[PDB]
Amino acid sequence: EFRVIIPARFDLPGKALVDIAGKPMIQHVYESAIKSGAEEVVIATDDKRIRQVAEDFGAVVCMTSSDHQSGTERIAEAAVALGFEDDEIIVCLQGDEPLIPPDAIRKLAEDLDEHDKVASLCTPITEVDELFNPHSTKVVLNRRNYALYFSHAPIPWGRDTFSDKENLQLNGSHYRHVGIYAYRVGFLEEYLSWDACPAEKMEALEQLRILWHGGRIHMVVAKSKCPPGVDTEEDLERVRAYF
Amino acid sequence: EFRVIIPARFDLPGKALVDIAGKPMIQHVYESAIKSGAEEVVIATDDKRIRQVAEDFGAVVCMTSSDHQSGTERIAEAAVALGFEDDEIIVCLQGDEPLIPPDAIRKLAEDLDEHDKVASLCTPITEVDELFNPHSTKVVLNRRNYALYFSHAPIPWGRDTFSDKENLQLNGSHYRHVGIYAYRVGFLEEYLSWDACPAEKMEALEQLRILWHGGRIHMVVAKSKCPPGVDTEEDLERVRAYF
Ligand code: NI
Ligand code: NI
Repeated sequence: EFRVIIPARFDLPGKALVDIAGKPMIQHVYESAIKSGAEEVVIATDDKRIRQVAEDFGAVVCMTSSDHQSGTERIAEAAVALGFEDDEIIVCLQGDEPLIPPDAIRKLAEDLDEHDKVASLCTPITEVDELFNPHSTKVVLNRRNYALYFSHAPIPWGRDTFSDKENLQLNGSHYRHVGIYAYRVGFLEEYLSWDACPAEKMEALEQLRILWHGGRIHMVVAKSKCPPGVDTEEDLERVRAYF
Repeated sequence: EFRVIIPARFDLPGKALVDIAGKPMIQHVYESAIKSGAEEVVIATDDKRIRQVAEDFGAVVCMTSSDHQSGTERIAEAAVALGFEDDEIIVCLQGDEPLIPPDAIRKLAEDLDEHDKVASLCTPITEVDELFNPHSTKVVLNRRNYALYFSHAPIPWGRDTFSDKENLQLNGSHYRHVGIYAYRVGFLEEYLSWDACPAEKMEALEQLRILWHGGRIHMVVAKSKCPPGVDTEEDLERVRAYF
């Protein structure tokens, strides 16, 4: 009823295989996908070392092309190689997100199925330090929970409050974006025809491409804690300290 | 073919009437509206001192209600009091913008007329200091120049460049929002039925309400220099120094 594809990268050098409490990161990610109730979970990678490690814990791996460098290109190649029909729901779960609640993965799939193109997940920001951290991605929502914008900048900005952080309390006000999407397979062909935009390149946020091209992304707010993922060595030590 | 309404506020105390090179600010604004080729230019205010000064330089003034406190409430009351038909194009020119090129005012009206709800104007940011100044409003555009978001935050954020401002060059990358809109009168009734949203209150940007409610705002990029307007005493001294 839905399938998970996990794009996993090697060049944090050796990222997908960094040890987290005994298991490589990609294994943690894979386990979250299984527990979600996905019909099938597949790891998509262009790296043979990642293939080896994932096959050795029993994962199905789709080897993708060194040409297809973005996560979504990988997903697309894998989705073609695996034979997914245009009506099938794919969850793209980034290999840098090892701590997404499995129920949230499923909820994301349900959201996209409930409504007749792309859904993604976010979580409340309650700590001022996280809001203002340029490493975190913020997302601003409209009334119906569609994304208006995604940024590293602290948005929405408190015109009269951000200059007084000691009195600043965050109360339903701000959301952090999680690296997971739900897409129908059909959408990936249209998506891949679109070129990049300046904002996506500045922010290094590929999802801005969808907004640039007049597309919409529906957001689901995770009920449960969704710890931030792992892109830096600081992130890795934080996540290792959860166990 | 289009009409300008200028909402003008008194409580910068005494804002609309601050002296700029011999004439109150509101007079400068009014003159830009006349030069635009507007069929009619009307000042909307709930303040009798503003009425007096504007009538004494020959302006038509619509006295609005002390209850109707937002600029758009003023515009709406004035638009009703003046008898504007639902198909008529209103340009809302804020009383804090004395240096908008008259050709840009007209271009904004044309934009809205060319396309079958709300248009607004922006101008390129070429100075890093302006981008990063929380007083300035930034706007992010989609491919067809619709606004995705408006903020005081520096957006789009340069993930890998904002930590190296000495090498940062702004090249078609960033836009500053100007306090001017074009609306058909018809839209104002729908607009006024909408309630505020958290983001509009944090940012103090009323235009976020339109985005919140799933509305769109088409942006025109001014060809000519559009100096920032006047909301603070710093702004006033800068603008006085242009003359
Ligand atoms: Ni507070
Ligand atoms: Ni540079």
